[PDB]
Amino acid sequence: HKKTESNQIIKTFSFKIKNANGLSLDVLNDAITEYQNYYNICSDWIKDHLTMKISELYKYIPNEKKNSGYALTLISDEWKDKPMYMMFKKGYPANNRDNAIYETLNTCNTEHYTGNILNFSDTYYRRFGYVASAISNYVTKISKMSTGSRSKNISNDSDVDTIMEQVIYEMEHNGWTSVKDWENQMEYLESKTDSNPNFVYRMTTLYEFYKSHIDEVNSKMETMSIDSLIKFGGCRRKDSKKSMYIMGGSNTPFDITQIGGNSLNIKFSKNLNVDVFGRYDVIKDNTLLVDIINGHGASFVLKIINDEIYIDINVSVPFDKKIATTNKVVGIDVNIKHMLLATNILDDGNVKGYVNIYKEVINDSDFKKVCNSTVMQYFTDFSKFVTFCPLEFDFLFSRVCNQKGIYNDNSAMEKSFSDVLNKLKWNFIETGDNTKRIYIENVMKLRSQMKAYAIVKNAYYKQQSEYDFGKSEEFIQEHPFSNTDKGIEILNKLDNISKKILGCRNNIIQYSYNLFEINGYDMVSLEKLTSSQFKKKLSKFKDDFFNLMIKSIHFADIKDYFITLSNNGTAGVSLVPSYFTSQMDSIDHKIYFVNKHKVRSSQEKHINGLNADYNAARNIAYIMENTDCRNMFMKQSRTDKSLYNKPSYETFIKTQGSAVAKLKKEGFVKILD
RNA sequence: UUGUUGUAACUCUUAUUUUGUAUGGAGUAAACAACUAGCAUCACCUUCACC
DNA sequence: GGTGAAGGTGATGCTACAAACGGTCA
DNA sequence: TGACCGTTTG
Repeated sequence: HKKTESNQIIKTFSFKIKNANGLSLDVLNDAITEYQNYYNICSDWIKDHLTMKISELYKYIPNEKKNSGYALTLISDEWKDKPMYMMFKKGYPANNRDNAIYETLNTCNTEHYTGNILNFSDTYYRRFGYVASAISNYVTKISKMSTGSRSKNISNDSDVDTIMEQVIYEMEHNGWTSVKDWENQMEYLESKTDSNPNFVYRMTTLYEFYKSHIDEVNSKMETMSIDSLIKFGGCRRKDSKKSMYIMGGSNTPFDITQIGGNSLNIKFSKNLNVDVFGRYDVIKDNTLLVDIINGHGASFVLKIINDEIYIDINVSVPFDKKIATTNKVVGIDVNIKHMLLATNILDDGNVKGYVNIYKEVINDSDFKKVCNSTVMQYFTDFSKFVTFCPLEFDFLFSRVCNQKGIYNDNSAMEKSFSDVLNKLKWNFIETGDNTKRIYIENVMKLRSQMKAYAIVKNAYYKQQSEYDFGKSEEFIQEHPFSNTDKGIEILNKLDNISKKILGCRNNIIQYSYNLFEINGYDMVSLEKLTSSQFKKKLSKFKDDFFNLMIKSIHFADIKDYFITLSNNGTAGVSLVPSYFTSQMDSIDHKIYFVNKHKVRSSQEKHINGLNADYNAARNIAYIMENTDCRNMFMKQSRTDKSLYNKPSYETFIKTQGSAVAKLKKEGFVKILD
């Protein structure tokens, strides 16, 4: 837009306020409410005029600004006879759109802007903060607005209705309005050596169709878009997000200066003068770790969290991160049925800083006397390779049964395993080692908090059923269980438990990543779980337990924290396909298709002979440690952009069918019995 | 100990089966790890009332 | 099995300005 | 009058 980043990243730091010179909690809350009200009214105005001629807005510009650059574009022949939503597209000039819409809002004055509570100057608060925020939100809504034409695979060779639908999809989904931009994209595609002619045939055919069919395709696209936007509820602003955004001017006074005691003073314009506690990553012993003094942006955010006022200062900081080599790849099978992070590393006892819980659970005198043969075999198999956070779900359910009074088979080994974990925690407490003790306590706390989350969420469901029963539809649809006092208390408990679960999971992930860094590994591989693949469903309690507590750990987000760690770390993270890692044999690297997930049936083991989780981890590692398999499946990320929160390598496979078709061509297939 | 979050040890305390190996509360206490945030939209899942 | 509300997760997209003009007060 | 800083324009 107006800020450009080159080999750098914009980092936002939230600072807790202290000595707020008149910026009280109630006053800031009222100011935030007024800001949200103004934003909502402007969004409503944008909605009500969204399917309206652009050149009609020219009548709103004041006479003294008729010769302005942006006003001329309003009545220019290119956009003279187009609906207003067309300015929220790549073709239209962004700055002209912003200025023209701001002028229309100011002249119309659909909300009586008499001034805000905090007495910010009008330019920032109105023109730059909320009007610009609303315009940017409507841009991000309209730009990729899919009229409902679902893309289909059999592509060009079909009927004329197919041609129409696919041309609409291709013009819209990537945001095209003009033929010139489309021709520029075709030139870009033809410049690239990697043709991929299968899609190129479709692209060229629909380009040729669009060449001589502009009038009716434009008319039908406009009609479909208008139809979609009539029933659009508008970019409304939620009331549960207490926040306010301000943008300073080019010459505005916005100075941040140290005031001793690891504190900072923020002085913006003339109506803002506050002090902030500081942060351990920006200031350390009165010394600065980031160039916040002379690198901070001109925009800040005032927000309230837990009835505490924060201010967000964002700074452009250098970010030198490269793609990671693959001289030593670590595969991680993220399946949380038994453990949390399976790994393809054999545990020979020479992994520096690694504690194997499974190794010292099967070597515990008290545990041997209780665990049956099958579980003992499970734990002997797991202990042979590196693994993290033993998370036996049936064990948590047995604990739930113990609490609820229902007998369960695993009850004795529950106490046994917990006693082993506590013994490990105390051994590491007395030994003085910090990281291992942190890991052990995090595993124990996470195990307890998943059960707590399940209990509290089941109680939430039961209480919602109790309160909602026998009431009118209007009464419950306007006064839901979420916003009542009992509901808000329950959701507060849920949020606390969720935060603690996320914290323990992040600590475990960081421990694993530190282990990988110390051991000399260079690359980390995970499945690209775009969403929870297990998100679909007396034993109803067990099923709900398992499902909601899959959802609680942020099962698909576990990779995201791995990339977050890789940002400042020295090991890269890749997202490999999640369609066939659990089915590939790891000896000959082939696939059993004749597929079906029921391969892992014999005592939690694979037909190959190795353990199922170990097999999947080995497959995930192999996807990246072999050049051929990477080139087949794995596309290196763009090194010209920023690698912050971006994998070093990532898949271009979007469905199971494409993957299974891709395997067959080069081999990698076998037949089951 | 200069922010948020997760993780200790130690001394008390009702309360909580709407966190019973855990949490709220009071006191004390230290090292180690992460932290790009805001706003809007879309998709999906779950629960609940209804048929 | 869907229609509505709520909760949440996951993904996406804009955005975090630069330079010039003009009002005002020492 | 020049010098901050709120306002207007790409």
